Amino acid sequence: GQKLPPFSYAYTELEAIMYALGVGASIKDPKDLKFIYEGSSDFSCLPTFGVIIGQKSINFAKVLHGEQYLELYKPLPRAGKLKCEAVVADVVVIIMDVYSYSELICHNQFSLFSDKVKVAVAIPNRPPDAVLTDTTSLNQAALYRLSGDWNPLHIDPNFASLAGFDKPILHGLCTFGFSARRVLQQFADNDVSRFKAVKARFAKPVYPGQTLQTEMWKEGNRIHFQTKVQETGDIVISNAYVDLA
Amino acid sequence: AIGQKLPPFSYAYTELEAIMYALGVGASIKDPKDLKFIYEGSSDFSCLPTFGVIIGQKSMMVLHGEQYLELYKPLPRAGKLKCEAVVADVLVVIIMDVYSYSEKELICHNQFSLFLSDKVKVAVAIPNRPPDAVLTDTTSLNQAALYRLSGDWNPLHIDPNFASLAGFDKPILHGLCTFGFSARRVLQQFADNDVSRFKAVKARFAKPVYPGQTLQTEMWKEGNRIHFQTKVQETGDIVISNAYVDLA
Repeated sequence: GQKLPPFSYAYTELEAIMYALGVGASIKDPKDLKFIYEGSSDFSCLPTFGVIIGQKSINFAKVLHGEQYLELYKPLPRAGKLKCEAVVADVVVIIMDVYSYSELICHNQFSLFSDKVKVAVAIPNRPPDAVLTDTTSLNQAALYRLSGDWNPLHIDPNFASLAGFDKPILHGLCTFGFSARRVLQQFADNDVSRFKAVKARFAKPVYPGQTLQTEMWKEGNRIHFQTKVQETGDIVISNAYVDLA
Repeated sequence: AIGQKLPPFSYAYTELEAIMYALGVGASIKDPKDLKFIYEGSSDFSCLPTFGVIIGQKSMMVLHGEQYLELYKPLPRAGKLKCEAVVADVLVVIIMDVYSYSEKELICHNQFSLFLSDKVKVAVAIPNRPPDAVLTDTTSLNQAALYRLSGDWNPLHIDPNFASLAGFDKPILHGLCTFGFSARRVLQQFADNDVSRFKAVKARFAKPVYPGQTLQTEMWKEGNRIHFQTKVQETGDIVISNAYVDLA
């Protein structure tokens, strides 16, 4: 349970918009102007941007991102500075909680590959209430990486092959951003404030250019979701959900 | 204030800002050769020549009528630069030269022709014969939304309101972005993506481009000068004229 070195994170609307673009937002949909244009009176930072805030963090190359959990105690500001504190919470597989403060704002629990775990959840046994599709760009990874995760695994061909992939793969957290972004607009009216928390488990890989399929089930204030790749039908994100208000 | 120098400023950047520019200007990993401008890990990693337009642009950040950039030395994959602006002359048109140094050494020179001399970098007419080559580029519906992250936040390129109220059907793409595209193509078509051979470019802006439209860069090789013109395959309108780029 060693309490890791504290780091800080600061960002402006820029880093925010950059995340939004790299995660799917498009001005093709007027409602998305809210996440892409700082001038919008409605301008908000996407909830999952918090994953990037606490993301500043053995053989790292031998590590696999298994699950992710984010909870927003308060809507993320359109810009700002934050103090973060990473604390290993449990343990092969290591679960590490990381809290980010401003004046507590958000909590991240990275399950890098117990009772201190934020468990994933099985999806309802019935056809989905709604399923939206998203077309990934051939450069999705090239753009999303600009938000912090520079792992060559997502852009370097040879690096990906030695790693075992036909071609570089899209960041797990990017697909995550996509689906989370869709749940936000489908069951919460793009109301950033109603986005309380999300939990997701990563499964099969996604390749830049493929098409995401986010399946959603509304069960009260919890929107269960699963993500696939309409093309292979593989499940890339499972037993996930997002709690709303 | 015909010959008045303006307050000196400085621009610093890393591979990030560079890659961000490249993406917003067209580079795509769909083409392996572009990995050179998108991946900092590439052993070949280079910063696109026209990125210099962003280095000396930080001054402005009226009509932007023409643009001229000369690279005295290949732009570094990152770095800090000191810039000095100066109203080269006034014609109403106002010509503003801005030089960027990296310590006492001069790196690039920008000449922004703002609309509203013997000291101006003249545009040049294209050869009177069919183009030697013409490559097309498909603009994204968010091209402007991404390119603006490189500094020019003018609402004209993204807010539907400001757009119209200025005389535009809908937001328009930055002139310098179309510029980046064509310049990028010339670089890969007649200089083998060899950033070092890209000496200077001159271009005149014409009709608007809307995010999503398809660019058509027409090129004529005349020795070491590649003349070019840019259109919008859809309307056939000329968006960049009498332009060129000198190669070494």
